[PDB]
Amino acid sequence: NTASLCRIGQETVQDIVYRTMEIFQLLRNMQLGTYQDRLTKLQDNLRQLSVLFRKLRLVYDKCNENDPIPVEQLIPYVESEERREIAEVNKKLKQKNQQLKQIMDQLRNLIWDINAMLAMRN
Amino acid sequence: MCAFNKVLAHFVAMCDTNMPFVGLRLELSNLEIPHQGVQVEGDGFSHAIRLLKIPPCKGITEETQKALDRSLLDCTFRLQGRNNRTWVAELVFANCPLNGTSTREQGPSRHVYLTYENLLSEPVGGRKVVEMFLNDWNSIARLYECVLEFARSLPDIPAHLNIFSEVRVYNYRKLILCYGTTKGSSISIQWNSIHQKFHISLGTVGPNSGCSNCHNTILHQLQEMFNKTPNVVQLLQVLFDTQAPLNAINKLPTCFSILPQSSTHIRLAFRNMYCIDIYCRSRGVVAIRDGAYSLFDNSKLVEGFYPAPGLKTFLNMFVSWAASIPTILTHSALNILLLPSPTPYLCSPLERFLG
Amino acid sequence: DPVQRYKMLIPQLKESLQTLMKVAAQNLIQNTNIDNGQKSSDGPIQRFDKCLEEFYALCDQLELCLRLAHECLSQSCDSAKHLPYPQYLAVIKAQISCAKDIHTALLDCANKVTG
Amino acid sequence: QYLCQPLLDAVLANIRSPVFNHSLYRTFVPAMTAIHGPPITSIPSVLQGEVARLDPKFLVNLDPSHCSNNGTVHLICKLDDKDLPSVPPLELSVPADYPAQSPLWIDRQWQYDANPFLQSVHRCMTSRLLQLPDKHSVTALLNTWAQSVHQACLSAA
Amino acid sequence: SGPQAFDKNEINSLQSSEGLLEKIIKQAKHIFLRSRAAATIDSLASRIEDPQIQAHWSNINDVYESSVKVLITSQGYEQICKSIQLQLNIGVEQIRVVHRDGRVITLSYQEQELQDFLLSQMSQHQVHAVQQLAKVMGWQVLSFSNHVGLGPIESIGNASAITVASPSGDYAISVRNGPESGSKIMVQFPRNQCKDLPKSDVLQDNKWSHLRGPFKEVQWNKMEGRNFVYKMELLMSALSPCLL
Amino acid sequence: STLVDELESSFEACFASLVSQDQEEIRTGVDQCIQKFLDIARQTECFFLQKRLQLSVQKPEQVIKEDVSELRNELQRKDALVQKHLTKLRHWQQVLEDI
Amino acid sequence: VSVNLEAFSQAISAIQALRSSVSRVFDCLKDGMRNKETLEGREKAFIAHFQDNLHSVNRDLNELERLSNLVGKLYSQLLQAYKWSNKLQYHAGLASGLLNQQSLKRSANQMLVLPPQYVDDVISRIDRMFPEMSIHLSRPNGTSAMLLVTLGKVLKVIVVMRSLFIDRTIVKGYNENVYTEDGKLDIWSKSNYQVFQKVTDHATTALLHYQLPQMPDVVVRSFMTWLRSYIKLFQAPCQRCGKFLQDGLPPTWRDFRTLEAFHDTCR
Amino acid sequence: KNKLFIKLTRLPQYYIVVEMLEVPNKPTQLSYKYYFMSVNP
Ligand SMILES: [Zn+2]
Repeated sequence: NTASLCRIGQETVQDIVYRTMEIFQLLRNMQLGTYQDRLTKLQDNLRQLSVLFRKLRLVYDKCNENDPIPVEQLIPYVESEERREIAEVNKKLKQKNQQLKQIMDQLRNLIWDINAMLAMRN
Repeated sequence: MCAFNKVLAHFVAMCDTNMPFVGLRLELSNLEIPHQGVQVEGDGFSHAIRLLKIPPCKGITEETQKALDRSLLDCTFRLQGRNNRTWVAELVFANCPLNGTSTREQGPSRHVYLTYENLLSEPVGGRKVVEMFLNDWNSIARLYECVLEFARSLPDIPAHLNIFSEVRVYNYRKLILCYGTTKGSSISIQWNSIHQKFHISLGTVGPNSGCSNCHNTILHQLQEMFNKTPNVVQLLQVLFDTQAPLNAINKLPTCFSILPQSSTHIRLAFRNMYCIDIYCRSRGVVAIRDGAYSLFDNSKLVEGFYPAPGLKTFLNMFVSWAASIPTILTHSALNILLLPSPTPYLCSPLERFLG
Repeated sequence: DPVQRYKMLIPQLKESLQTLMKVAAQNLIQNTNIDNGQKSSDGPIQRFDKCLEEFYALCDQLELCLRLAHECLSQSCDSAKHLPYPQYLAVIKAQISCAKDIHTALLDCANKVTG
Repeated sequence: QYLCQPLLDAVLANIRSPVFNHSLYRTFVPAMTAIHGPPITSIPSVLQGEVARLDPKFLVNLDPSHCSNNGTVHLICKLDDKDLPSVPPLELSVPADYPAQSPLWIDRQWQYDANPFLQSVHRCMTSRLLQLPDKHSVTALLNTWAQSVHQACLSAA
Repeated sequence: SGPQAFDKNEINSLQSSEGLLEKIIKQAKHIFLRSRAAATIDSLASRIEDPQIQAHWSNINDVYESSVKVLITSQGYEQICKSIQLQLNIGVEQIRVVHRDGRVITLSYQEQELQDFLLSQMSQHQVHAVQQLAKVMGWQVLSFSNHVGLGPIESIGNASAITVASPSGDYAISVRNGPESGSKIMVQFPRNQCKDLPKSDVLQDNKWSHLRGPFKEVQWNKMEGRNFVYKMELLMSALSPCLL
Repeated sequence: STLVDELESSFEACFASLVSQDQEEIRTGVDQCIQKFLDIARQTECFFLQKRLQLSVQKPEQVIKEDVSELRNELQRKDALVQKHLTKLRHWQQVLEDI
Repeated sequence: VSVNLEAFSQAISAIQALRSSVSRVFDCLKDGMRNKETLEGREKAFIAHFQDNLHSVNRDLNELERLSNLVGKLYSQLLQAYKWSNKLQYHAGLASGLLNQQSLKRSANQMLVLPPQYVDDVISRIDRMFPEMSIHLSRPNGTSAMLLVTLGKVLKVIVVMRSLFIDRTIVKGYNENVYTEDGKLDIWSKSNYQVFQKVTDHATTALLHYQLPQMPDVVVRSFMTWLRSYIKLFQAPCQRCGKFLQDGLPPTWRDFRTLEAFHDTCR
Repeated sequence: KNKLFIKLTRLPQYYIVVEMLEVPNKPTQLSYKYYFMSVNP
């Protein structure tokens, strides 16, 4: 829960910088109907960015509400049913991945055969 | 599978990562910079050249050299980047004189990372790399002198400047003061050893100012006044005086042409016929004059400016050839005399007078 | 005209520099001949200060002309960057309104972020 | 030079007069002040730098014996490393004005006898000392010492 | 050939009757070699999960040529680490490799060569990821050596190394990854923060307790993260001023 | 205080030269604004990573919950891809049968 | 033209420099000789400063004369919008460059299909610029477009795309027959010379290098921009060793982002 | 006469020279010798 809220909070900061870059590109291209279209794109980008800032302050407050262990005590120097759930889903998509590999190999072989047979007809 | 011959690959990699340091060792020894030799650094998988004493400097006091050489701790060179021809020197200083509003308010060891890449001719350890390093160290010294004077004068400062400006960035290569009441404008001082000058650069960083710095009209004379006497408190005084006049003068139309003479001696020229001098002075006072007249032979007139009749009476309202003597104001009467009011089209009072 | 005014003002500038340096040397030699014990003719000493301000007036004329010409040429460059006269006024009010729209969009949303 | 020469001739003619700056003031300050307005509104630290940057193999400390807080300084180092064997402590005599000159290794031949292995350490160390460039550091001596110990381990086995 | 004058090579190329058997055996050789290359790439994608490895076979083949594009990216950082990409040109008895940075290597038809090659490329990826990650997190890249030359000799290929520094000075992180003996990664603390550091009487000032003298080693298992670059990012964030 | 608010203030400071009423002024202002903006962005990411590290060492069941969720989304995404592919295969069998 | 703009701004700074240097001469002469410990040393300092100031005045006058030799020749709302537009454009260019150099995006994940008409429009747009490059699209095998880019009398490049994204390239020489017996493109061949096999390898690194994730127009445009620099093969010398020939090879490496010639052995 | 000159290209004037010699008893093994040449006709 909260350890995915930290992930969402990282993604918001990663999105804010990218969105400001896109805003500056829009302001780079704007040459004094497509006038109005660039206006709409600019205003919509600014709206989404304000939404991102509000969401970021929300995520900051949520994670800052929920520390007894200081950092640099956390790094290893040299000198229970959810685990079974993990093992279940791991075995499940192990089988799914092997079946996907068989499908992918047969598609590869069909593509290679088609290209070889069609290459030799000339 | 023993078809790799690991020993030869190891010897080739060892030569190609070690032999760049040998040319650097020779070029350091030709300029007689004392260094510990090429050493394995900490972990086994690196290399470094640590200097001991960078040769003093040229043209700074001995107080500054004793204050530098007791503040340096380490100046390692390391080799990095693809092609293995990008040196990075890591200077680390102790006892930094002044912090910044940027959060470098931590433990008093600042790290300065200089990076050098020689061209693809003139090999990886050459005369050019050490020459660039000595120029960068010279730059750090010739700005450390000014920063020492400023950090000495910081506890006894005229205390209106202490509200006017706080320090944003001191990297030992730049000094970025941020001034303004809202701290919205910024100067940046940096020694430039190509021209052997200082460079003052102006910028607007902060959400309350004009569309420009408003000292950019006087930037050349600011740079010259700083190069003549490199004192930061002098610079802050000049900015503190000339900010409120120049912020009004830059809102004039352009008809109005702004020739700055020497700093604090802006001179306005209406169209071509009319001229008016402006002297910023201390304590929010600006003295204006007539321009076209002489400061010497009163009868004679300046080459391109025709005298403005009746100028003295108009200035007196805000407060024969007696426009030639100056008339002081408040900066607030200068705001009223220059900011465009509708008429007692939005023109200025002053351009209505000259029109 | 501004190029030709610039060509007019250059030899006057060299003349003012020559007279300024020579008059500075004359006044300095006269003042050293009074200050040290020396005879010297009073003569047509031709004051220094007028030459100095004359040089400053010539530099003001030069910088005035060049700032005018630079503003004019930058003006023409951005004017070419951007045939009935009402069509001209229509696209001009269009451009002014569009730039106003960009500016107010930026200001309103940079204020909509905080405060 | 050109267009500036008569000023240069006047001023170079009139140097060494004690009333010179009076003459310059009287001839130049009223013009400038009319136009421009009125004027303006124990142990040397190089060794501490070396010792602070040494590898934790070495354990350099000052000699209890010998003169202290004076020109030259004297060091007794150590060596700790699981790979390397325990060896005699090594004695160094660092001159004052330490950079621009080479420190000296106080030789103790008698403790480098009484074993073949310490003899090999000593021979290899004197060899790398002869191989060293001039005006080397302290760390060059300490690293030739550690490399000498390593070669005398390898040559023996 | 007469008026438009031809050399020896064009003349012999016009008149060269190659039999059916040579053509069919070259086609079968290319089929088998291409199947072996696909098998080694998929075996590395199944076995090794630490960086990752991708492949994109081309649409168009000949009877004697195919092509892939092999990426090696870490799991959750596909925008940062895009610095190792390959293109293999599977001929009849040769696999010709063109790197992203202009290195051309011709392998042979054995499947041990391609395996050792891609293992060395995964080892170099584990360092270029940390370099381009320290680009993002503001850390300063002190030293970088693509094929390091000190230490133990690695069997497959050379080993790579960086060392980066914390943006506020104090901490440093050194990575040394090798294809057979991977990831000896170790931080560097400041002095006055080890406290098992045997002090010396030569240092009589407190200014030298700010240099980073000591070096401890991070045990890489038991570090939290499901990846390498994830673990590096958590390690880099742990050695930052605790902002809270 | 409250790095969010410094991020907001610096982001508004990036635009301050445009919204009011040549080249080197613009250049130095842009460089300083963008550098402070990216610096506070990196500090915010560092804060979120430190908090995630403390959660992953203190309360590790949450991490396992997120892994469960991601593997389940991988399963559903794989099945969606194979279903689209299977419909395309059946359409192509109906096409190739008609020659 | 812009050269008049630059010459006028140059000569503006020349006048300001001349005026300030003249005033600096007279200001340093106003103060008089300083003290400077040694008498010989104070004489030397005063003479040196005066000489340097005079030399700077002469240099500034000479530069003004050189610019003179080289010089050539409601409404306010519109000009205010023009100035603010150029300001916003330059500001956005700088900020966009600084921000896309340092992106913090790590993965595309959170928490190819194109009409061939669009490909033809894009590649014809690229073919309109670069008047020495002619690009001739054809589709012998399905939607995958194949391009012959001829380049001067120097190169013939066969580019094999896949959904408007470059896939394979083969560089052959001018005379070389790029056609098969039936007049189709020879997609699978080599070029009988050492030089053009090296340029095929460099072109494959070029298509591996210029990779934006999403937008492919910048990719093809940048690849053609890089490819255009090969017109100075056999004429450009290497920027590391000066010579033309290392092991009988011209400098085959046009470096990305700064199109300079190198022998690939000189990296 | 069985040697291999490996020129370093990032820094020329540096050669690693591999000399291959026959080990006397083992007829199917080689012995390598690595030299480090430097070079300025
Ligand atoms: Zn070359």
